[PDB]
Amino acid sequence: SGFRKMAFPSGKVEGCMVQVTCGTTTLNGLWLDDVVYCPRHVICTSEDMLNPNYEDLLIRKSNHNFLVQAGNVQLRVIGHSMQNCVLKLKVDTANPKTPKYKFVRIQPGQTFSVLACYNGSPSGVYQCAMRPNFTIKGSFLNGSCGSVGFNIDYDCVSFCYMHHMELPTGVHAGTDLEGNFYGPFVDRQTAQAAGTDTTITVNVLAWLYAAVINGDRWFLNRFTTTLNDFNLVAMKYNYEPLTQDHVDILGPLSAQTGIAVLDMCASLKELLQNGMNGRTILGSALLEDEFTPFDVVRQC
Amino acid sequence: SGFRKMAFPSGKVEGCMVQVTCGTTTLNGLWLDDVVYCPRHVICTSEDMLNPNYEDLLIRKSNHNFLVQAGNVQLRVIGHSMQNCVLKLKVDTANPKTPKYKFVRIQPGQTFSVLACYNGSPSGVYQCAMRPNFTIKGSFLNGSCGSVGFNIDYDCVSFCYMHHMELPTGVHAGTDLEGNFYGPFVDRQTAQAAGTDTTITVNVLAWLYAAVINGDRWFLNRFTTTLNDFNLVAMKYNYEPLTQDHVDILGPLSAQTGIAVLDMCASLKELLQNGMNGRTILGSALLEDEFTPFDVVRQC
Repeated sequence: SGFRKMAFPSGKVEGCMVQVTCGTTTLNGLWLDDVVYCPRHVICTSEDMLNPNYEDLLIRKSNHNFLVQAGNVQLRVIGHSMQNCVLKLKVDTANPKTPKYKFVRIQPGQTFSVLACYNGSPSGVYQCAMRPNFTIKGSFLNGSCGSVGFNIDYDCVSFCYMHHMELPTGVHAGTDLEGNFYGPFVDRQTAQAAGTDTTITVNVLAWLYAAVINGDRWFLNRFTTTLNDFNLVAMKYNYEPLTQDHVDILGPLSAQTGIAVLDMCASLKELLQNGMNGRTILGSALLEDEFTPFDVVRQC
Repeated sequence: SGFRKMAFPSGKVEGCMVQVTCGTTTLNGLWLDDVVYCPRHVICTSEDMLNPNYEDLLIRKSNHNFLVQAGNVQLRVIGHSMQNCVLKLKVDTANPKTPKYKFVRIQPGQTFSVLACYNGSPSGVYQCAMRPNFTIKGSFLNGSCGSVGFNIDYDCVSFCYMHHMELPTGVHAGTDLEGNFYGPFVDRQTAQAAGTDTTITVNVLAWLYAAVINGDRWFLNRFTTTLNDFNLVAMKYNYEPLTQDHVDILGPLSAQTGIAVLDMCASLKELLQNGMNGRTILGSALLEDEFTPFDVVRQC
């Protein structure tokens, strides 16, 4: 029983975090085999950030301009290259703690664990969802750049996010581990801002299933609705549209609770139209959208 | 920016989790130096759980009745003893991954990280608070017994909780690492239930400071209140009483935001009396009480 935002155990990732310094800038890097991955903006000065030409900035650097430290051990940089918005620093030592890993790119609506780091040192771990607008609502302070997001399945770490910057609303933007940004964001100084967002409908339904599994049933009803009628209500309340694949993905939770997906959609329609009338669901007074169907099955 | 329930990095604890089996019961143990700590109810059969005499049950056991596995390595049990509600299994191998550690007992209102485990295998990590009624609102399924709660300070792991059981409301009860239960709970079958709970007032104030630090200011006012007048309102809304020590503990956050503690207490009084009127604080429509002043300073 119970339901918490739960992150994956972070040990496998902790053993990969290092500190990268170039000039007066220190941030975090990810050390896998003999490569250290970090944000390329580590090579920029404050002035460089307006209209930086990273190709020119990187040609003016050499291996000795990058200081890499794993704990108290200095790692010798023997090569450097740029891959999209990430820097790849070849080092003379393969990380003996390298887990089985993969570089995956996630979709909006999916969740992952973040290991917030500062100066190569892990500070905390929490769960995040990639929002529909490609931003994440993380918790990051100055020096968190290079922190990574990941999922773990059968001891294999699937890295999906590297932290690059904070946008004006306090939300966060970053790339995949191949250095490709999530969303229409750039690693240069602009007035870039998060675009309009929407609520992840399939995740809200998954969370209602988790609530029913944990004994919250006040929002249930005998009514059902059609997918088309539910989608008209979703559109009115800025909720993502629900597809048949979403309905199929919710099958296992529907079967376990005996509540048809379209029956739960009728409950969600009522909650959007009437509110909770002072009641709560899994300790929340708002509809939660940062738990995927997999997150609910994993914990419930 | 941002504010999340954030757990400590769990690697140091992951390296201590083992699987303990006795009879047909498997649960988790904590392996530190050459001792494995686990719930003593591992030695009970279902029938044993009504009126168990643990002293008699443990005399009828021998070292070979305990199977301990660290990953795929079997650890030989060479001694066994009872300490309050925990069992201490002496093993022939000191854990080479033992961190610097301490056994601390926490107070109600304090927070800690939980590493949920199943069959000796870490599944996830999340933050919990010890409630005023000595229960925790965790996320634990069958097999989670022996999972531990902890805090980390400068590489030293302060273990404060071992999981023993789920109460009828879905909340959780356990002991400190010396085997002493938190609250009026026992490791035997009874109709024991969580007692009445209260809201942790000092934590709510800390969270309002975190909200102000992150740009939420709609609930602020020019009014102030006295500690005595605030305490009469706290008592009416089932909030713990606020003491001068609490006010002193909130000093740093008060100084950083320039909002006097009693000025923030006037904001909390208004929120309790009027509600939020459809607004939210740090993404919540409820007053959060599971972040301590230290949690806010750590992340903000």
